[PDB]
Amino acid sequence: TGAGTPSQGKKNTTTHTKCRRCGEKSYHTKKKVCSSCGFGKSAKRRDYEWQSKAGE
Amino acid sequence: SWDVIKHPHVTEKAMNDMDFQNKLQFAVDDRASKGEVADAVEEQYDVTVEQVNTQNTMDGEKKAVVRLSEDDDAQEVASRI
Amino acid sequence: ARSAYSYIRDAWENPGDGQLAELQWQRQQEWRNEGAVERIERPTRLDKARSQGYKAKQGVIVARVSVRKGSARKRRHKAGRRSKRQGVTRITRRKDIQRVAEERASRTFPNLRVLNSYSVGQDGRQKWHEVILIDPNHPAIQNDDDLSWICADDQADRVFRGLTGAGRRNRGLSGKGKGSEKTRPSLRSNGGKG
Amino acid sequence: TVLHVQEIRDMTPAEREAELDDLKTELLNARAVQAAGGAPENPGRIKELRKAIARIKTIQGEEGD
Amino acid sequence: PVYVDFDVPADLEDDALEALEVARDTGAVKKGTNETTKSIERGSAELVFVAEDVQPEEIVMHIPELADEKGVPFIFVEQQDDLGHAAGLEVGSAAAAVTDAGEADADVEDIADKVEELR
Amino acid sequence: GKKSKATKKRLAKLDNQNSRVPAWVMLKTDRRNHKRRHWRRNDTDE
RNA sequence: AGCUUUACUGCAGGCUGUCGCUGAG
RNA sequence: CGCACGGAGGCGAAGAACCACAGAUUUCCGAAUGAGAAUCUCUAACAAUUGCUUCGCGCAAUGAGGAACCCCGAGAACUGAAACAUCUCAGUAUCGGGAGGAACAGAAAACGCAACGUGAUGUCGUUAGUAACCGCGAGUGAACGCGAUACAGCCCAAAC
Ligand SMILES: [Cl-]
Ligand SMILES: [Cl-]
Ligand SMILES: [K+]
Ligand SMILES: [Mg+2]
Ligand SMILES: [Mg+2]
Ligand SMILES: [Mg+2]
Ligand SMILES: [Mg+2]
Ligand SMILES: [Mg+2]
Ligand SMILES: [Mg+2]
Ligand SMILES: [Mg+2]
Ligand SMILES: [Mg+2]
Ligand SMILES: [Mg+2]
Ligand SMILES: [Mg+2]
Ligand code: NA
Ligand code: NA
Ligand code: NA
Ligand code: NA
Ligand code: NA
Ligand code: NA
Ligand code: NA
Ligand code: NA
Ligand code: NA
Ligand code: NA
Ligand code: NA
Ligand code: NA
Repeated sequence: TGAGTPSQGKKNTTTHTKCRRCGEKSYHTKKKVCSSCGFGKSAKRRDYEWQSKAGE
Repeated sequence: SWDVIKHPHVTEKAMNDMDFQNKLQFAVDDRASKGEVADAVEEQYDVTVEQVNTQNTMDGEKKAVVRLSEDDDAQEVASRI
Repeated sequence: ARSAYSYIRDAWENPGDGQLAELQWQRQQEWRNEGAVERIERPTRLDKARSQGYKAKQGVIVARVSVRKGSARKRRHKAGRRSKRQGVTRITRRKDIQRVAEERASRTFPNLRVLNSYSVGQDGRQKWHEVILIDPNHPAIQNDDDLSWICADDQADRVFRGLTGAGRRNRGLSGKGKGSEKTRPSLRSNGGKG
Repeated sequence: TVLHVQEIRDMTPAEREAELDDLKTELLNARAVQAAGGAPENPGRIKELRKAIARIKTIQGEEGD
Repeated sequence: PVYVDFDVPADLEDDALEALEVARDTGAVKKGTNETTKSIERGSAELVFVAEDVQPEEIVMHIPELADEKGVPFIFVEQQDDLGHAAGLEVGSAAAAVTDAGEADADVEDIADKVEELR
Repeated sequence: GKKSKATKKRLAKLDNQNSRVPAWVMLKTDRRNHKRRHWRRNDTDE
């Protein structure tokens, strides 16, 4: 079985979904945590300094 | 403060339920229950509501098919508006 | 003449001899079985408390905080590290246990602000410090000419910014002359070299 | 227009509610006639009906009902 | 407990407190560990009372030894608020002293005598 | 799949955004829906 | 770069003495 | 009668549009706080942690956001040394916690042009690539003082 095209067929599971807090389709409905804003994990908003160049 | 009845849902299939089953169809606020839809309809047009079926439309609005008692006449209630 | 307080203080100059000694050998037994933060109605070391700002009044709280002894509880490196940074065992934290206690306490009382703290002994594996906190919203305090200063907005979370007494000392701000080139006015302003 | 602010303030707390429920109806009936695609509309008024209701609710709050 | 080396019979504690109440209305009394302490040090103390339910014990530990090396007699009282009440305070008191008794010198004198014998 | 009521309101909305630029907006602006989406070709969130 | 070892240097970990907790005869 | 110049219609001398200030309204999710949930739902709610306390959530506090700046903690490696380990990159990147309109600092157990002298603290110019560090290699690197900016000095603990 190729890891390529043939393994694409079983992909019918729903994970990331429209997030209730930020509106991004990053809410993992199985994890109940947003990969974008962090809703479900952190009260504060997910944000990192590495999302931009150091001097900016 | 939201209202229960938005407006009459007039369409061919809406007309049939009216001319043939004494039913009026409305576009009601989607937070409204059959019971709330019943009252409102009664107090608004002054009729006796026997049964109310709802449905959440692909238009983001809730459609309610209201059936009036044999004492009231759909065609007539509708004609006045 | 000597004040009553002086005796309490004189007793703690040597917490291992005399009555105080026997007292401790007992109290710790119960402390050990208490939590991380235990509010207490009266300061164990009255002189010290009063000395640091304590007052038998409303809005003035006291709590004993327990913190472990020893170096930093550190995880060994999981990636490339030159021999200098491969350390684990001998590394120690830059915040003394007393400042750690002051923080753990203040977090237990989100509305209060840390006024000061003092040591109350330690056994073989832990150290206890009593922290004096203050309710910045109680009028009994907003009207106290000797404490209403702690109510100002800029005194919010003062412990987490090292504005406490043990905080400033630990930041190496004690000396006003030699040795404080890299410490005053701020560690971070001096490029973290202090 | 047809309903000015003065006229609304002259009304009694019971007359405002009266005018309110009255208006709402002229509105609901207007929407229905539009729901039927009824051309005998007058778009400038279904618009007015909304503002009138707004003005009245606004005065009710002001007047303490 | 740490600063208590002898138990005073309930009855004795009753007489003593009694004597204290009359000491406030006749002669003079000092209310509070600091004020008490100074009497013992200034000598102006005939009989000093120390509560047994004090926590921290630090606050009072010194009274006994101090008193001894000052001849000032001292007695124990179970309840803290009982000594405070006798002394005439709404609040309780860790310790108080009879600064010059009054129409109690007889009894007080005996209490002191009763305690010494009680070792 | 079983859609919830909110999921529906959204799907609903997405469907309406999928209409053309009314004939009159053309004349009114003296002369393109950049958010047109095909069911098959494109892909909605969720 | 991955891997090896009686390559160089270090870091965990294990064993062991000592100090503190820690006291009576 | 928004961008937006159509069609129909409407509003304005009862002074509209438009602008300034103040106010009304302000769905649901959201720190999100009655409980649960991909923005919906189930049967009165400061959830949770605190202070005060009429010990009753009765009165209050915290939470989260913000362009960076600020403070307290955790803390690399590429690289430089023409290899490399101390050193260097660098207390940088990145991470944890938190304040304000600015922060921090601050009225000497100072300085030590050693004096018959200076006089809280930041900061700017200089002192100076000086002193000091360093496989004494490569590199690293102040301060007192001075000229300026701005100026401000006080409160407890205890004795009684
Ligand atoms: Cl704090
Ligand atoms: Cl000088
Ligand atoms: K290196
Ligand atoms: Mg693969
Ligand atoms: Mg159904
Ligand atoms: Mg600064
Ligand atoms: Mg369609
Ligand atoms: Mg290699
Ligand atoms: Mg909830
Ligand atoms: Mg190199
Ligand atoms: Mg070399
Ligand atoms: Mg350096
Ligand atoms: Mg110097
Ligand atoms: Na509709
Ligand atoms: Na706090
Ligand atoms: Na340093
Ligand atoms: Na699709
Ligand atoms: Na390899
Ligand atoms: Na608004
Ligand atoms: Na609150
Ligand atoms: Na309460
Ligand atoms: Na090189
Ligand atoms: Na190399
Ligand atoms: Na070196
Ligand atoms: Na000079």
